[PDB]
Amino acid sequence: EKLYSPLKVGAITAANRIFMAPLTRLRSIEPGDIPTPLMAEYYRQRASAGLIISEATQISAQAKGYAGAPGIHSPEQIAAWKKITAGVHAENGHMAVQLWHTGRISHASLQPGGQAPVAPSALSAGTRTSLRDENGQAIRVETSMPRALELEEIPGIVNDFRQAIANAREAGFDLVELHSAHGFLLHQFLSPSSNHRTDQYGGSVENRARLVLEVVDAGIEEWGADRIGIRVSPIGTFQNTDNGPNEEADALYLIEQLGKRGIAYLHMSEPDWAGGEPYTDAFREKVRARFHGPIIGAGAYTVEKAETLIGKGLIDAVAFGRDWIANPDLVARLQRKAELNPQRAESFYGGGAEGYTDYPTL
Ligand SMILES: Cc1cc2nc3c(=O)[nH]c(=O)nc-3n(C[C@H](O)[C@H](O)[C@H](O)COP(=O)(O)O)c2cc1C
Repeated sequence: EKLYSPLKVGAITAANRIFMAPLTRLRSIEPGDIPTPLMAEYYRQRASAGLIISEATQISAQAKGYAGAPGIHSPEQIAAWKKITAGVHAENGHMAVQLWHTGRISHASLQPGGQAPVAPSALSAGTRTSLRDENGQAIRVETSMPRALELEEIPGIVNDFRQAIANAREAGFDLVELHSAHGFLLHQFLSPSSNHRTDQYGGSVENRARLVLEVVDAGIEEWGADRIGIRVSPIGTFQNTDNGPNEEADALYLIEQLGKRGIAYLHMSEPDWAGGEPYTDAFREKVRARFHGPIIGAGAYTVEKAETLIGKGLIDAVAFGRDWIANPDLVARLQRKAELNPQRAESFYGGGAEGYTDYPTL
């Protein structure tokens, strides 16, 4: 029954330990990347989660890499998100917004002026992103060759994250999750494989972690450390982007830096679901010694794996992804040991209510 006990996460208190991982569903209105009342119903159905982490959300127009993914930089996006957050809070839910810059995982057709996406270095992501075809449905297309960010542009990236954090507060979100994982811009700077810069944002691990820590510091000054969460995937390979040959020592450095700032939480995307060997207990203990706030584990999790790790004090909560897609009352189903609805993966991305808001409760 430890999974169902409250947990203080920053400035709020989650009602339980069963969190909803960020889940890109690509159902926003285009043009504008505007959240919809359908998305509002989708998140309202899952308000029983201790903490809802929204789908990844653009901090700016340049940050767009997925067609149909929402933003939170324009006034109409802010107004739409405010309706979504108010609905979750009315059902005693709590919600954070995941802010991302896709970086090199993007397509030129989605960028301002149709130009090349930006990245720490001009290196192809070697993977695909999702566009929308003539019918409006999601299609996979290889990512465009990115442009190396000039040193002069980096303060603009930090200001885009800061403004999005201020926008998140105006839209009524409880917390912010910086998306520093899964091969996107913040992770691209962290990884030695994707960061070949020779200025103070490349090379050493403190240089590779400089940008993300400047964003954390800007978020602390903008709103407060108890409002800033961060998601990392520092061990393994995600979307053809590995963490370099010194991944364990580089992960512990970044985590220690985040731990000193006393941020809201650390959300770790583990290599299990991505096809990799899981964390050892020795590594989790090294993480716990360097990060004191709540730790959220995600990726190929089960209730038994969550209860064991929480019992050992290695993590404080678990974030489920696909199980929340198909089960709007996942907390009640897990508590009552009930079976879960089958997942309809063909309707994960794009489309409308089908495979989105039409999953039944118990
Ligand atoms: C449809 C789908 C969309 C996802 N979108 C995001 C996202 O926007 N941001 C992110 O950090 N992870 C994203 N992920 C990864 C999940 O958040 C999480 O790492 C993973 O799904 C958890 O493993 P689980 O599904 O077995 O519980 C997504 C996963 C799926 C299946």
